[PDB]
Amino acid sequence: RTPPTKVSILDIAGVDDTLQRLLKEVWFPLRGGEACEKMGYRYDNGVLLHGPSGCGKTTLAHAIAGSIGVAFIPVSAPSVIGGTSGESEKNIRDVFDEAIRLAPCLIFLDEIDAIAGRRESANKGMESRIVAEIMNGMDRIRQNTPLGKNVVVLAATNRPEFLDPAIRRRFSVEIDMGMPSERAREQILRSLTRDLSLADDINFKELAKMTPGYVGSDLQYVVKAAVSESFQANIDSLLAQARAKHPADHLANVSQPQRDWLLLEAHRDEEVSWPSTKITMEQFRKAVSLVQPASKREGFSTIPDTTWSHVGALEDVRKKLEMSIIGPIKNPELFTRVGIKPAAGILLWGPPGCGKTLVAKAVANESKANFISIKGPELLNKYVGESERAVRQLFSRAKSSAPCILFFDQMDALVPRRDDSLSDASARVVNTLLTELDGVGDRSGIYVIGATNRPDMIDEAIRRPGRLGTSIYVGLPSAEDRVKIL
Amino acid sequence: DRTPPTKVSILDIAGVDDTLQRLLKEVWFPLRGGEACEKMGYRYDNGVLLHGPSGCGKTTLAHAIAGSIGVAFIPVSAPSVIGGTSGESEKNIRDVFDEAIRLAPCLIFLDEIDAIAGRRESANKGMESRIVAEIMNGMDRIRQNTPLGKNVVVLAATNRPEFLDPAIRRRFSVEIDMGMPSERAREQILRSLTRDLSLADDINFKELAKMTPGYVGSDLQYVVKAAVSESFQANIDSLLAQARAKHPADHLANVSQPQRDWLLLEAHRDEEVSWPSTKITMEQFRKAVSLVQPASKREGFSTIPDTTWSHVGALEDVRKKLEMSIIGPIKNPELFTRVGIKPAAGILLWGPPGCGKTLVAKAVANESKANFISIKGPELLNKYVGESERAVRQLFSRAKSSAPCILFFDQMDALVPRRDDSLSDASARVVNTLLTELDGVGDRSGIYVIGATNRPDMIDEAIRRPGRLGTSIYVGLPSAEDRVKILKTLYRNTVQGTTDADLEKVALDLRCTGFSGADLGNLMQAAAQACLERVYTQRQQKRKEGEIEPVITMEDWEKALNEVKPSVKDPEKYMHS
Amino acid sequence: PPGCGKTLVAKAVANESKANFISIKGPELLNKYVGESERAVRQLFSRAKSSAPCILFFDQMDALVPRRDDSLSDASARVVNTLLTELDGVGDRSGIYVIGATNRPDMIDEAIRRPGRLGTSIYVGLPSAEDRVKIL
Amino acid sequence: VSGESEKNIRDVFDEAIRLAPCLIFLDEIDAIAGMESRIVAEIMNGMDRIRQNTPLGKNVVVLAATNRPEFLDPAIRRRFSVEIDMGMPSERAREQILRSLTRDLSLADDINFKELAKMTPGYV
Ligand SMILES: Nc1ncnc2c1ncn2[C@@H]1O[C@H](COP(=O)(O)OP(=O)(O)OP(=O)(O)O)[C@@H](O)[C@H]1O
Ligand SMILES: Nc1ncnc2c1ncn2[C@@H]1O[C@H](COP(=O)(O)OP(=O)(O)OP(=O)(O)O)[C@@H](O)[C@H]1O
Ligand SMILES: Nc1ncnc2c1ncn2[C@@H]1O[C@H](COP(=O)(O)OP(=O)(O)OP(=O)(O)O)[C@@H](O)[C@H]1O
Ligand SMILES: Nc1ncnc2c1ncn2[C@@H]1O[C@H](COP(=O)(O)OP(=O)(O)OP(=O)(O)O)[C@@H](O)[C@H]1O
Repeated sequence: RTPPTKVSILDIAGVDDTLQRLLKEVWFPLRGGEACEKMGYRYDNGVLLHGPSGCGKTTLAHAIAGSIGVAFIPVSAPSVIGGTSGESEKNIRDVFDEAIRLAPCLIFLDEIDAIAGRRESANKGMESRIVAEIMNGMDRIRQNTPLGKNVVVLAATNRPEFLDPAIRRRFSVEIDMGMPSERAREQILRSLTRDLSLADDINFKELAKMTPGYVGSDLQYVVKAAVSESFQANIDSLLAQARAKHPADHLANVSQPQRDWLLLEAHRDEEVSWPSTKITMEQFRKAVSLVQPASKREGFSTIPDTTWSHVGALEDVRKKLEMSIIGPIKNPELFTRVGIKPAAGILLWGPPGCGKTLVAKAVANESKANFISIKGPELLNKYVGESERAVRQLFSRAKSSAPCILFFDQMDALVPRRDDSLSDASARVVNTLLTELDGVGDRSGIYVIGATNRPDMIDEAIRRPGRLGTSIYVGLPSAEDRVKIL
Repeated sequence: DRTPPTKVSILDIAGVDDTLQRLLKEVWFPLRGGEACEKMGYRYDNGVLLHGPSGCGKTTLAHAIAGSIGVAFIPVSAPSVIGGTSGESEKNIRDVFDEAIRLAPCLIFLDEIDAIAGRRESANKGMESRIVAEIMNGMDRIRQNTPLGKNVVVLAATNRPEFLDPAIRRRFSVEIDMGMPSERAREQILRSLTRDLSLADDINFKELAKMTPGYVGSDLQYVVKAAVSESFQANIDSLLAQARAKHPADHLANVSQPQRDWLLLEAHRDEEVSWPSTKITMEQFRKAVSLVQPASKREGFSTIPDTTWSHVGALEDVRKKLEMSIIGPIKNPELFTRVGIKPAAGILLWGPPGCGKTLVAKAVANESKANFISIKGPELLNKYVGESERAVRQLFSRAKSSAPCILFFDQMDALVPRRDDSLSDASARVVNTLLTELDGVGDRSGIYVIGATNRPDMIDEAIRRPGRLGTSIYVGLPSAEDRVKILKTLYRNTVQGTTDADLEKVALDLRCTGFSGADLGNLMQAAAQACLERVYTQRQQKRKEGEIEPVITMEDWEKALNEVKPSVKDPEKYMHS
Repeated sequence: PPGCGKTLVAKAVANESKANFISIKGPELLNKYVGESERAVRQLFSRAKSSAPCILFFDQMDALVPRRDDSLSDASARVVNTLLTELDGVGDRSGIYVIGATNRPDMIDEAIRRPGRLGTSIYVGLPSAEDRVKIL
Repeated sequence: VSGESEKNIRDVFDEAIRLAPCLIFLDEIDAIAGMESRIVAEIMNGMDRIRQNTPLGKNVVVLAATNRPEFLDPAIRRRFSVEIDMGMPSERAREQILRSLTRDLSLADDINFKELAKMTPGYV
């Protein structure tokens, strides 16, 4: 038997355009059987969902299957591989025959990337005949369906690149469930905290405005952390009661948290009830800080703990940076209304010891946004392939976790002047950096801050506006500025 | 077994007129002219090989041909014969071949023959080799066991002829390439697909053919499926409205609109209603065409920039050249071909930074309304030795397939370095491959290459030789009067004292001599920043020490002009040598 | 001047000699293979010797042997030495003669220009007005 | 011809040297000299045994033909130092091989194979 699930649409939100298009594309073939029979047209389709991991594809498919209510066959990627050389080939055929026989139905091929990888990149025979068997059978439903009861093939992957373009041509309606936006994130938060005793003073808009780039799973983890924060007080009460019942002066002298664990063993079977309470907004503010976003791919250095109180004098540069980066980052609406794009950034220059690095670190700390630091020319790699892919991947993360502040320290070595043919590895990283800074492809939300001591060694194609071109002199403080800085 | 069914007819397939005509003298004749060969006394031991883009109808073509001919046929698929127990695969192959010989004459179709007859070197199993040799030996058994009156031809189809073992590929003497359908072929296949559909007479199939350059048969099948879905979308709305009105309380779920509609759909489920057989309008086809774009969605084409000519000021000469060289021929090829301007290989922009070569290229890509590919610097180089040039070859194959297309080699300095010195050696195989592939794309092919750079001295001088990108269009610093138009356009792209009569005064100031387009943009941004700074003073004095006004004042431009300097210093270094 | 009518000049000599005419389109023989890069050169001369008499055309001569002021690229050295050996082996009586074509004499390997090997440098002129009429 | 074909080649070679003089030819030797490595080892041992076991007055020559010299084993390449160049086929050769293609073909009397070869310079 292949019954539906119980994950009804109320658990999915923020994908209204995707949800409506999938409605128009999938609901009709599974409910227009009368319409198709009247038209006499063999209507079946293959819909494939691709995008960032955790956007909800595996749950969107389950919700759709539950809503439709027709027979639905969960078919995971590795549950189809058998022992003997040919058992899996017959297993795929059996799956498709079970689908076609019990029509109409919905087929979900979860993680199709693993079993339907590119044949040229996987020349071992077994997965080759697996891909060939899927290719052969997928047209069997198109040819041999009894008209009135068709079948739709649905699949979800976190990566479509390794998918065979041959099998990709079969799947017509490709839907890109991208990373949710602010309005989408607020709706997702509401949908997740639909059935929680949440406090009446909650502001979902305040949450959404401070969620730069989280994903549905990230918001799920936010809710989960908030739940535990709400019960921390009751855990403390239980700990106090356990301490009180068995004082023995002190059960241990090793430490307090370890003594807590040792005490919690002393009861185990002693069941206790946990009363609940409304989850406070401050608890949500704490939980979002405790949980780490999906952008934790070791590419965002910890924010420096240097506020403006750590820098003295430098009023002009501080005001200019407040106007240029701190301004738009804190009140984007005001700057957008005037018509100012996300600033390309600032290229600091001056003699060493003037504190430009400290000013940049202070700006990064004040922004209260995701920050990326690059310790000089660490991007360059021995292999030719990675030397540019590192920069492109860095900018991909920066765009995906917008807004973000980029701090390329010591432009001098990372991007030397390419006017004359000096070297080859650097001559390509400079070109890819120029292409990424203002070439084709939007980068709203990226601010590039560079510091160097040799302004006349960077390619003049970079000091141009649209890239970090607004250079700011930072030099020796005057006689009176020394009093303030000291 | 026995004979194929008539589930698919010749009418069901179209757009293969040349292929079908060539195949007529290759499969039909040595199945009905068996008496002709018997009197001729000539054995026909050859294999017809079908190859082309995926979904060109090879699987349907084989079934249609088999049904039309009517001779006994056994469908043989690559996974359909592989067995678990050892020797069962040879048993299957030999028994199928013996049945074919016994029931002569017959046709044999081997779908996805590449999936079996691949490469024996890449896999070490001793089970694929027995089959790759059994194909050969059974083929020879047909070569021997024929009475010269009942000859058997084997048909093989695949989407990757290269992946086949060349030893097997040698004896498939005739390889038939069902290439990408042309303009008339797409119109014919569209008619064949919409043979059984109710269509209003206002539909112009010429427009539909003209709007689908890079499409395959399966592509148009998906397009017509989308058209049918759009046709029934109206009844979908009617049913949704009726169901929503049926339910009480007006509003039931305040979660979201589409989710509420989904819930209401399951709320009744069995309340089916008659589905009107509405006619498909041409507007529905136009809508459906813009959605479904497969066979070219494999990350090969970037999103089209949303920059029209309204986003660029001045630059009338380069715009005229681009319109008359690239934009024009795509829109109306016949007029240009009559005057002797074939689809060019492309052009090569070059100039100091800040002029807007990238902006011009993006605008041309947007106005062309064709498939666009952007190569962001050296995205082709790979750590593996055999991938760096394979990327270039695959890119040009994709560009050739989806004609017309625009290839944008931004910052070619990283792709075609001046190799007068020993700057690089492992990238020589890249520039050589790029030159070979550029020479492989000829006139009337439909591929245009647009490249830009900041240093004309870094690009290899072999590029500028004709045939390759030899049409160099220079873009320099805009003149004093051009800055007026540039400022007007940029301010029109911002959103009140606009006061366009003072834009010339601002631009023509002696402090604004050597700025470029990006430099005027920076000056405008600085003026807006000065205005916003004044906003803080006004808000913190009139209100805090006693409103909101984003209107830019004239004095702000003068204030910002002092603190802004030209970006490029010596363009003479950039333009000559 | 660039490669406007060098193929015409080579083909006229081939036609008057009434021998075989084999041409290589510059940067085509050099592909991702390095072992077979010299093998292709060897095979071309082998077939030319088999089909003697023959004339061999190398347009865009820069694509094979630029100036080796810096003999760093090992594959380039492997190609140039093998090509020099094969062309030097058969230049007197075998009936095979190789034609070198390029745009500038000064971007070719120096070890070729000296006598014995391809040392005969000939300047091809631009078409005249009467030629220009036919070209139009 | 994985051990049984090697025994068959031993059967051929031992009788060839035993029944001397004799002519031995192995057609498409490349396709079985890439099991095949065992075939190459058998060929090496056989050529050595012909070198050492010949009566010195009645020997046998291992003759072979390959569609591509590069496919053969480099050791076989050095051992097979005797080469004969079958270059561009002659006009008479092309005409006669055309007639050797058309034995059982039902052809009219108008065929003149002489001119076809004369206008077939670049074919094999
Ligand atoms: N857009 C979303 N709206 C609501 N919940 C979401 C969303 N995306 C993810 N979730 C939550 O994430 C959990 C399941 O996510 P799941 O792993 O299925 O996502 P996915 O995008 O399909 O992942 P993958 O592509 O890696 O399979 C559930 O708790 C679900 O509520
Ligand atoms: N204006 C300033 N305010 C506060 N501290 C300062 C200032 N200028 C310098 N310092 C102090 O001196 C040091 C400056 O180090 P920093 O990394 O900022 O140098 P830099 O001039 O940017 O040079 P480098 O290019 O080597 O990074 C720090 O210890 C910092 O505390
Ligand atoms: N010329 C054509 N006439 C009619 N239908 C066509 C044509 N070309 C493609 N189609 C349609 O597109 C699909 C082609 O599927 P099919 O399996 O036959 O393709 P293929 O070229 O054999 O591909 P593959 O090599 O992946 O098997 C079918 O739905 C068929 O109706
Ligand atoms: N003539 C112009 N008209 C309008 N906007 C312009 C003009 N010139 C520059 N700009 C603006 O400044 C930006 C300059 O970036 P762009 O990449 O187009 O410059 P470029 O001079 O072609 O140099 P490069 O491509 O080498 O970076 C443009 O994207 C656009 O926003």
